[PDB]
Amino acid sequence: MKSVVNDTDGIVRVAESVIPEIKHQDEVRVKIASSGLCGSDLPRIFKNGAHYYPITLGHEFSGYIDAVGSGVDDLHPGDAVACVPLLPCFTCPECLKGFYSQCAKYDFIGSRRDGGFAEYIVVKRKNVFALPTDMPIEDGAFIEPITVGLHAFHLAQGCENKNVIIIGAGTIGLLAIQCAVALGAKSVTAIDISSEKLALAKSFGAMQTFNSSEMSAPQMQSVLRELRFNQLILETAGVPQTVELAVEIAGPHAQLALVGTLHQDLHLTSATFGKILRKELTVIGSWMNYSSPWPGQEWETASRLLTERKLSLEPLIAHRGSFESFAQAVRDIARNAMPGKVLLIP
Amino acid sequence: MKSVVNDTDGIVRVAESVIPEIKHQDEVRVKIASSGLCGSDLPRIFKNGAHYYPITLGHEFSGYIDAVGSGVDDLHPGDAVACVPLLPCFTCPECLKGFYSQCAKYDFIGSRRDGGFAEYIVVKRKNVFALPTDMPIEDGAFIEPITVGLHAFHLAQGCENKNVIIIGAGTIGLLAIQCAVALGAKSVTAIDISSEKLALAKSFGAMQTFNSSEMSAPQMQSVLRELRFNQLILETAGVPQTVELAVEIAGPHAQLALVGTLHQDLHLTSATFGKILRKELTVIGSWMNYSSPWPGQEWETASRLLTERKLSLEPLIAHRGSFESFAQAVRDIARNAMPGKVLLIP
Ligand SMILES: [Zn+2]
Ligand SMILES: [Zn+2]
Ligand SMILES: [Zn+2]
Ligand SMILES: [Zn+2]
Ligand SMILES: [Zn+2]
Repeated sequence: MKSVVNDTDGIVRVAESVIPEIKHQDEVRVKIASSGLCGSDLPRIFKNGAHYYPITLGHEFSGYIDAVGSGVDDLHPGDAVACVPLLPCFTCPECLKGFYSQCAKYDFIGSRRDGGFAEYIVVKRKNVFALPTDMPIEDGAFIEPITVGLHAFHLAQGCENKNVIIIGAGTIGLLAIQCAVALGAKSVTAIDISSEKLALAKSFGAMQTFNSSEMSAPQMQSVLRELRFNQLILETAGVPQTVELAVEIAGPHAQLALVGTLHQDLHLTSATFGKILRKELTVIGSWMNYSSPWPGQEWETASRLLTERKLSLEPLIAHRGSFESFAQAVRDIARNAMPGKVLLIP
Repeated sequence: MKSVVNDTDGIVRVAESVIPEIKHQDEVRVKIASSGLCGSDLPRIFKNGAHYYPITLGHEFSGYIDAVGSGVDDLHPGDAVACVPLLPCFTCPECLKGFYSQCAKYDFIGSRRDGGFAEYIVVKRKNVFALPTDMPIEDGAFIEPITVGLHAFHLAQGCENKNVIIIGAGTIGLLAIQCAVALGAKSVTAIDISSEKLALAKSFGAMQTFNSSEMSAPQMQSVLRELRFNQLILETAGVPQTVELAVEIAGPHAQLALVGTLHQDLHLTSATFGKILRKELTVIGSWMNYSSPWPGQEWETASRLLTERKLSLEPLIAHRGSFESFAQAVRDIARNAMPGKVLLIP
């Protein structure tokens, strides 16, 4: 079987190895139909970090069950499934309350482990989610990134009838916009520094857009005045300025979902911190994309949205193709400012 | 009649005046029986603080109705009342939704207008709260500071069955410990730099205490391992070190209630910020102490807790006395802060 696997930075192109076999009673073998390249998995791509180089990443994929272990009785060869990349222990106190993302002894396909840039992969039954037969199988690669946004909505007890504001017009943010619209948000606002990404956001249903390199927070809040109640704000950009921005624009009692991780420190003036208290904001930390019963309602919702064709994925796709046309992957538009998702389609 | 008048630069003085008359149909005149000094006034005395000078502070008092205006139906001379010092406009969109503390055109007794360090005061009907006639009237001066902690509990949807952690053992925090014990927290933990204040906290029912000048956040989080679920953390100290501390010790999905205002900027590492997300904390900004119906459930609860005598106020009282043992007692703060509450009794 062919594959796409890397090591200490700078190398790739395509490899060739033996098909994995089921080695445990609760494993399945998946024949991969679609597997996508994410920004999380990125800067191990050459930004290093020990880890064992060895082996490669890839946690956003779908395909069909090829074989199941002697202990698997709820899945058969040919069943459509998507990857559920996290593997919690399922038995610790955090796991028993459905806090899978707070499990101390986690595991992760395409990170801790390895994931799916190959024709086949063997994983635990718990790491696959059965898909509707009516779901286009290649859109299964988007379920995991869709659930990132849905899990924030879930933590905020839903986006329905709320004035949703998405900060950051990356793939996750763009999917959140489409989901918010599909899920009955009163309104959807997108904020980003790129006018092209905002144009994309508007085509996805964001009724208005703010360019944060052109508008100040006061100007934004002024325009938001009609929509200042029942806000649900998603910070997806993961930069200090946009966390600060979210607090400054926020209406009375807004919910503020933090989905983006920071890599720089956050400096809040006394004034800005004071606004958290004065507006009585609720700031909600969001981590990964799971809830109980495992893997969570987010996965059902994403699945449902994708089968009933509520989402537009083509504009989020920078590339489709088989191994040869994906061994491609890496070229040199540099390592990022990514157009969009890059798909492997065996 | 006498009063306590604050001028600029720490100047405190006792003055003579004429008894105030009712000048509007919706006003009442209160015969003041007990009136206390708040920590937020301390900046308005020794560090500029107040929005005008000279000023009579004092938003923490109780008394008896002396007279009512022609438009007051539901109060009569002789009724015990506590001061409700905020006056929202009651007509703006925020106010209509119960967001009184987000009213933009607020009045405030002992801040925007002169307060109750005085023998009599005239205020709007809306600025008094009828007290049970079998509440000790002097304890009325504690209702407003009790409602601060109760408002934070309210924003977190209750402290019942939760492991609450009070950070900061000042008067606000000490009352919050007692309320949590009275309201049925699963456990109460207190955190402060003073071993004596923590001993005081323990005597109020905090069944364990952490001295943050001796224990690090990891040491505390380790002791808290058994109580790590369903935490409700109140930050009352209003310094950046304790906001950072609250995030570092917090268990999975803890609620963090921000009560203390910062007067320093807040600089948080990416790592501390990451923990908000990774732990999926919920951070709740708390402002003032009101809710609907005006002035809110908090006031009704503070009042019940006092009439039921569930709270212990004497170890909170640093000073009683008339207008100039009071004046000089305030003067003796100057340098630092309060050992405990200072009260004026006629
Ligand atoms: Zn990811
Ligand atoms: Zn676990
Ligand atoms: Zn800084
Ligand atoms: Zn106060
Ligand atoms: Zn108002």
